[PDB]
Amino acid sequence: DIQMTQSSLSASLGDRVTISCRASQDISNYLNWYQQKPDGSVKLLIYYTSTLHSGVPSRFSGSGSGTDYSLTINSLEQEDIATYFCQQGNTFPFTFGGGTKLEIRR
Amino acid sequence: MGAQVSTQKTGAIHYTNINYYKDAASNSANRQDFTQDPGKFTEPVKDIMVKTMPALN
Amino acid sequence: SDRVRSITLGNSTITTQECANVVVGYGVWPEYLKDNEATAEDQPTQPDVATCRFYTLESVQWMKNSAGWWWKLPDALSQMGLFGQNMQYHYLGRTGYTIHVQCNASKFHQGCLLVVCVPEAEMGCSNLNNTPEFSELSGGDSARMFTDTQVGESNAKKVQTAVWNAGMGVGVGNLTIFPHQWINLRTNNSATLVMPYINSVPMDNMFRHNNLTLMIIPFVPLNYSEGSSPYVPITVTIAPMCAEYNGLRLAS
Amino acid sequence: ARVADTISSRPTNSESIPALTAAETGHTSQVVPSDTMQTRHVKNYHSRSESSIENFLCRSACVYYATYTNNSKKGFAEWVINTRQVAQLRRKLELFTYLRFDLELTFVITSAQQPSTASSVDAPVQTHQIMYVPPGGPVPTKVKDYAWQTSTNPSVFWTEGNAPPRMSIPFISIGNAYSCFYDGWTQFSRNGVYGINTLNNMGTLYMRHVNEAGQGPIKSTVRIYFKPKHVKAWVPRPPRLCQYEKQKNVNFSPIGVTTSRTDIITT
Amino acid sequence: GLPVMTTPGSTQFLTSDDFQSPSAMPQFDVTPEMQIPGRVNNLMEIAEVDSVVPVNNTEDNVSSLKAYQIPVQSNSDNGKQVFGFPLQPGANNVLNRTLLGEILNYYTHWSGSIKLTFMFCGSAMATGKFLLAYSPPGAGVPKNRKDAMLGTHVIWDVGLQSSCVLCVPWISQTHYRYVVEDEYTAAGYVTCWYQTNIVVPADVQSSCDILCFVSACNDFSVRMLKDTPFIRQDTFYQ
Amino acid sequence: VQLQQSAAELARPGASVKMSCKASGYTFTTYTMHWVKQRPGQGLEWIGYINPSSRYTEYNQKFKDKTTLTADKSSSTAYMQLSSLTFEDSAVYYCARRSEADRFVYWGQGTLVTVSA
Repeated sequence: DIQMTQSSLSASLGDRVTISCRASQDISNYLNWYQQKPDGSVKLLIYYTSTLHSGVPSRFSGSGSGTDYSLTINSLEQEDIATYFCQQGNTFPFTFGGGTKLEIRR
Repeated sequence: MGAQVSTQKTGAIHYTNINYYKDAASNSANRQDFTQDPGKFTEPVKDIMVKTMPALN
Repeated sequence: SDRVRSITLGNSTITTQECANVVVGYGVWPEYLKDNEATAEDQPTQPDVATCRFYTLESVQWMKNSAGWWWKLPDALSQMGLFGQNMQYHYLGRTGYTIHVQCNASKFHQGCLLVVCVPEAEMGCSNLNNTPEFSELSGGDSARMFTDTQVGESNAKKVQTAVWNAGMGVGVGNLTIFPHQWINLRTNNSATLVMPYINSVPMDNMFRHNNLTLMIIPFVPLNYSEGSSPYVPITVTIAPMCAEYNGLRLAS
Repeated sequence: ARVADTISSRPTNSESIPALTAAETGHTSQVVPSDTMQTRHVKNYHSRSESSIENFLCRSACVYYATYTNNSKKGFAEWVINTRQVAQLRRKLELFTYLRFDLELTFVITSAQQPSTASSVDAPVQTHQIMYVPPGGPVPTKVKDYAWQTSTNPSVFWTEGNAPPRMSIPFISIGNAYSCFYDGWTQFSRNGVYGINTLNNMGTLYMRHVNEAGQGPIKSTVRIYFKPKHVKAWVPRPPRLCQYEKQKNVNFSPIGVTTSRTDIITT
Repeated sequence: GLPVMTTPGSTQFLTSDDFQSPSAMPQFDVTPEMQIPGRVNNLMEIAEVDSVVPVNNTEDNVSSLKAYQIPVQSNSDNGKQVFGFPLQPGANNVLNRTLLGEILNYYTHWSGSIKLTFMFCGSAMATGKFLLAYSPPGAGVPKNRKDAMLGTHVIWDVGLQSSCVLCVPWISQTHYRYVVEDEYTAAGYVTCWYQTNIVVPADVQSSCDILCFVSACNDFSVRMLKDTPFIRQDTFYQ
Repeated sequence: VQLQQSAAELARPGASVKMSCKASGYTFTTYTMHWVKQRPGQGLEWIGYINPSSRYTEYNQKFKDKTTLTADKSSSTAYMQLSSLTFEDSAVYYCARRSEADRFVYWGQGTLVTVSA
């Protein structure tokens, strides 16, 4: 089992935000980033450390290497207000990260 | 000026072309090599077995 | 008659009472290497009687629920006499091959094996994110056996050995494009493969490259009525042809 | 390239038997339909010209695409050269074990406008730079790096609005032929890397912008297209049946041989 | 500067062009050629090699080897039907994932005669006779042994040669046929019928089997290359 | 193409339930299918998967005894049958399609399974 540590972030409109999660050991750049919408729908944004899925806006970007990895949004909007997870894909079995909610500043 | 003259693919008429670059690895595609050697996969046997006589004598 | 072959090389001979014709590679015969093709700066050596004799691997027992067995070819002979000695002492080399598998039974049994040899046979691990270790790919002059089921995911470095996918993810019905032969117990008794040296490079090190792989797959399950012998073995015999070496260095 | 035709026959009855064969010897029999029933002598004019190896291969195909953003630190893309990232071309090339061919290369470049914030932006024409690096050369790390001098490394500059560029690369390999499969290791202890990834060392490709971020950012997108010429193949291979999983290896999930029907006699 | 006019159709990029390009490696020295055994030079050399067809698709044998085995046993009465399937080498799932079916999925049009090799993998003391029948379309699938003998057929008897071949001829109103399923260019059905029973002595299992093969003859030709519908990919492999 | 689950259910503690995951728009026997479980105050947890081409199952070590992964080739759906239901099982369940390598592209709409008295 690979431990996936990650908690709750608040920010205003149109700012640069970042989410970071690390693993228990090195995963060698096998990471994904999912988004669970508030109504209960789930889709995939970045199917690697950096490469975006087809069909999502280009505002999202991911970086990091080794143990520490970061997910960055340059400009925050209304449709992005959801939770996000990271999930390893290196060793059996697949372990998911914790929840990380987004919310308005004031 | 070189200008080899070969025929075109047709049904049951020529064209000219000159190589402009001096290396040979920049010419056009071949597209016209029609050789068939089926025996090296269909008949991979030391002794030939004819179709009219039985195989296991 | 055409049923009888007589195969003699060096100091050992194999004769059989009935067998089919011999299938020879892709249409060529194994040869020595000509001066226009070489890239080894030094003169090679050719023992050619101390290597061109027959060898016998370990026999396995064909049962009813047999899945299939394989061997990595220029690795299982690495303790087989002076060929095993000469493989340890050089850097390069190229070999031909003659393969003769035999298995006999009465006229009262049923079954039909398939013997094929495949060049450049990669395998797939159980876990998709890794590659399996050395010891699971081959044994020293022993067979690694397939399974009729699926190897689980929890294993770290083990070869996925599902029979109908042949370890390479291909359809085993299409496997007859490689040089192959059939052993049907109704009419045939043994098979003979003659294979030339197949590589992109004219010479190779044998320790870190297996350029040939032998597979044996039972399509028809072995079946018999009660009263016959239930214990039926399968033996293989492997002999190289026109081998040579270069680059004499220490033993490893 | 005319295919052969068939000849007529008469009613025959002898113990010359072509129909009974022996498939145990591993030999595909060479019977003709003029030996199982009476047929007419027909003239034929079909060819096999569209089934040659060249016509099967000399058609272009995308292998990769990448992006980069102009107004960013280290906005530039890189890509290790390999042909096992797209399922269409990889499945086609795994029909043959050893391939030796000539290569031709093309690019196509699109652009896009980013959601900027400046008032009344209007960009001039943009140009892009593609630099090839052989395995062992220096590496760039930013947009104004000294690696972009292109002293000896072959490169190309291209402008939007004109035709797509095109170059040609001859057969570059250490051996005599590219190999689609390599069963072996790198180390002589038979450890570490195992598979085709050991030989796959051909260099890398870097793309970058030429102009600057004037007032509003621009995200571009390139696509690379391979097209082989003068192909020669050896040792045909049964086709890959199941799905592909990875790029460095050949691992796979087990799957059935085909989809099934309801009966052995159904139609 | 010569007076010339730009024709329509320039500055385009075709997927199947043929031109000359300037090299990027000036005066590159290529590694010399090598005599590698087994150089293929046309695709029809693969298409002549026979392959074992998965006939026994009964929803559980596809993840096994039993998809290739055709169960044949001794009966009490006569006239039973062994199997039957339509002959569409690019449309039917039975001939789909075989080697001839795979090459046919890369094209649209095809013609030529098809061999059908059959090997009886039974005992040496077993004996039987069979009716391998082919029917051209126009009527339905034949339902009795009497109806199938009006088609083009051969009566194979097992013997010392444990093999047999059927050669279905090329009977078509068109010069070529589609690999895609259609009413207009159907090809008919192939069936196999118990001509006699299966004679077995004592102390022998009564359950034999037969294997099947499928290959093309020398008159085979394809046309109009297309892109195959089997594999599918969403994200990049890495 | 989409993945369609069943509705929300309710069961006695200790009983059994069976849901469904209706797959459409793509060939059913080709790809695999998985099942994950998200408790409402927790993250996500993987349970197991089932290959419909071979009917092969494999669980996680937390659910090695409880769940049964079944699927039928006819209706192109899969059932996840839980056994000996307790109050730990009050969560939301998803069924998803594994990607080319390790990702999860298409996701169902999710259903709620609760136990009570």
